[PDB]
Amino acid sequence: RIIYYIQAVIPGRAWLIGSNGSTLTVREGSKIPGYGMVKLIDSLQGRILTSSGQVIKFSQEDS
Amino acid sequence: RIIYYIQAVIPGRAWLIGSNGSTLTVREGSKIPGYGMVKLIDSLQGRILTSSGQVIKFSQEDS
Amino acid sequence: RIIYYIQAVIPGRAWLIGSNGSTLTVREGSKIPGYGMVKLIDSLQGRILTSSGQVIKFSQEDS
Amino acid sequence: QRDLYLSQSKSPPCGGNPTPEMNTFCRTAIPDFISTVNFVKKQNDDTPKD
Amino acid sequence: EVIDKKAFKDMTRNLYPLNPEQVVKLKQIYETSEYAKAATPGTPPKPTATSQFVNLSPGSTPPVIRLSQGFVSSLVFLDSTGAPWPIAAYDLGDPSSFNIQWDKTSNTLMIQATKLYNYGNLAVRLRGLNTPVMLTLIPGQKAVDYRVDLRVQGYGPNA
Amino acid sequence: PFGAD
Amino acid sequence: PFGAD
Amino acid sequence: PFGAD
Amino acid sequence: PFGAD
Amino acid sequence: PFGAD
Amino acid sequence: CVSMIGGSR
Amino acid sequence: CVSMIGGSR
Amino acid sequence: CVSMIGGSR
Amino acid sequence: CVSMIGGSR
Amino acid sequence: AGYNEVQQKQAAATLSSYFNNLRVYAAQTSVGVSNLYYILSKRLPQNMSADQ
Amino acid sequence: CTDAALAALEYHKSNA
Amino acid sequence: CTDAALAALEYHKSNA
Amino acid sequence: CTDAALAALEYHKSNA
Amino acid sequence: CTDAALAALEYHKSNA
Amino acid sequence: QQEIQQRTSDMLTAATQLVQDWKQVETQVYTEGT
Amino acid sequence: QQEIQQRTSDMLTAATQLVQDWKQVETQVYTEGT
Amino acid sequence: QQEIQQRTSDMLTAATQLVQDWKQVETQVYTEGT
Amino acid sequence: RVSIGGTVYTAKKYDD
Amino acid sequence: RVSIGGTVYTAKKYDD
Amino acid sequence: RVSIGGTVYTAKKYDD
Amino acid sequence: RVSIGGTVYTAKKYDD
Repeated sequence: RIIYYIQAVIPGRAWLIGSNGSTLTVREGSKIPGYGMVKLIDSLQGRILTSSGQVIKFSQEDS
Repeated sequence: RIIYYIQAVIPGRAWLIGSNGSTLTVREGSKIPGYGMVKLIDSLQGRILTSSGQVIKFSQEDS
Repeated sequence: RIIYYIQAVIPGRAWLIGSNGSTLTVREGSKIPGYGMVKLIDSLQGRILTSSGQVIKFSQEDS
Repeated sequence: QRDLYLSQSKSPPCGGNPTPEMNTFCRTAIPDFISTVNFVKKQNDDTPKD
Repeated sequence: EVIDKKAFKDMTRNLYPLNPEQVVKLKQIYETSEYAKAATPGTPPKPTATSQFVNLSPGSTPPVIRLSQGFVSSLVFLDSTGAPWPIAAYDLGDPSSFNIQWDKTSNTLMIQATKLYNYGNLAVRLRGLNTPVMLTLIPGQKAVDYRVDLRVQGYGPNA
Repeated sequence: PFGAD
Repeated sequence: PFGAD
Repeated sequence: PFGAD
Repeated sequence: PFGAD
Repeated sequence: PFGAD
Repeated sequence: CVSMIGGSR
Repeated sequence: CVSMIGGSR
Repeated sequence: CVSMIGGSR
Repeated sequence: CVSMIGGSR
Repeated sequence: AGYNEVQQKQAAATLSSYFNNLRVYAAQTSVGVSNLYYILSKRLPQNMSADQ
Repeated sequence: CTDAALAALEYHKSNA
Repeated sequence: CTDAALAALEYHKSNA
Repeated sequence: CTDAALAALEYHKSNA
Repeated sequence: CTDAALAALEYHKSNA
Repeated sequence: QQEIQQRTSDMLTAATQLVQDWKQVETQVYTEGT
Repeated sequence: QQEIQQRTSDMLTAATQLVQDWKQVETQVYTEGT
Repeated sequence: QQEIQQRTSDMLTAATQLVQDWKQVETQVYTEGT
Repeated sequence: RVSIGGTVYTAKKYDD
Repeated sequence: RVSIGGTVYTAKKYDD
Repeated sequence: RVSIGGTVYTAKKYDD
Repeated sequence: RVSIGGTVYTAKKYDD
């Protein structure tokens, strides 16, 4: 599938960058292709829980 | 049918954009094509409860 | 027949616009065509009740 | 003296952001002083009804 | 050394005496309060751009212009052919409740109702007309005459 | 102040 | 102060 | 203030 | 002040 | 304040 | 004649 | 007619 | 809706 | 996570 | 209205002489500021051609 | 509401 | 939630 | 960490 | 030095 | 018994306020076009 | 029983400034382009 | 019983200035290009 | 409810 | 809850 | 934890 | 030792 990494995150919105170069913005509840819908957005640790158990983190080579 | 998603809401009026691009503003009691009449406008939640039971929310790609 | 809608209302005079484009102004007591004579003007709700039981409101489009 | 103030209400001390005490004295009138003074009633007040 | 941590507990108490939970609490009460103010009570007036024909025959009622407190309403003046009709001048009746602005050449007057409920009347002396056009102006109505086409009975310098 | 506002 | 916010 | 920061 | 106002 | 400095 | 804002049910 | 921000559940 | 700054384990 | 100038041996 | 004429004209004279002192003062200043502003104004640029 | 208005109106026009 | 606001609305529109 | 966040979130969504 | 630092690190990681 | 006079001072102080707002009649203004 | 009057005084100080802000309306502006 | 009132005073002075930092809005600027 | 002449006449109790 | 007539109309207890 | 409605909803005890 | 969350987490006793 397509891999997203949280480009930058604040309480509420979180802007994401994917492996296709696509950019997106997500809130507490928002649909993501493949990942499902976001359950939570922790800006403190740069982490997002989505429904599929998949965990969105800052990309390794930028964090 | 034609799905209209909310563009803006305050206590009272609510400005709505359709699937055909038509724009409208609505109050407590007004006739909307299809959904019937607005029953209540919940402003901070960005919600409209109509007579036909259909709930009008902000567009997912807009909220 | 010709349906008149409310054009604006304040305590006393009420200005009114119909399907023929004619504009009129009405007080507590006046002969208004078709509906007979106006029993009262309720300004804070935007209503005109007349003798014939017919009730004049702001049009659905302009309210 | 109250008449003197109220003849100039457009000007202080009865106008122009007056202090609330002066404002109150501008509002209130002067009661009759002789009528309030009565000794039989206050005498009854001092003595117990018993 | 217990003194150091006891003092510092008292310190995270007093220098930042609104802990982060309480800071966000105060943020939300402030937000809810100003929103509760900003909410216009009842439904607000509906923004409606209307078109009306001005008849200057005797016995006709003057056109009605609906305002809203703090909002701009643009009256444009057109003749029977729909072309712009420039304004020669105007006179504000009760300028204490309405403020009109208008560049000296155009045919458009924009109006704000400065107070909320006071209604008045407004005269506009037009370019080619001998009888001017007078309109009643009422604010606080269930709608705003958001921009109004005035189809004056006459013919202007543009045909 | 009426209820049909 | 709603819960569906 | 969590322990996975 | 009359009633036929 | 370490000892491997 | 009626002042409706002077209304009371 | 409802100013729901004065709301209580 | 969650402000984890007001968070507590 | 660890600031070891906040270090105690 | 509980007034009279003695201190009426008295205080009238006092305030009026006060403002009179103000205006004579102000005229004497206007003299000096007028010459200073003329010295300043001999040295300001002026536009000679009407067309900019 | 309105019925109070009719009652008050007729009571006014009944008493001069 | 919405039931409280709607109930308040009907009770307001029922009591003039 | 997160578990308190989910618990408080569902508690706020359940108690409106 | 290092071992005390890692012990404090794991203590902070385990206690959220 | 004195509450009526206290609200008397308040109610007059407000009523005079409304009435001299009422006596306010501004002058009308004209803008002559270019 | 002093609580009611104390808190009402705080209410006057608040509500007066609120109504004073809501009385405020400012004049619109007109920016004429070049 | 005095701790409650002293601490209410400390963070009422706090909350006032937090609100003041919230009420400020600093206007944007326009820099225009040569 | 009060008219324009000065006299006050009111309805007693009327609901809608 | 408060209406626009100035009189107060509130619901009693409703949750979702 | 606190919501945006102004009413405080918190979890009890949750460790990760 | 003190973490970033503000809660103090320390080791007890260690040496090298």
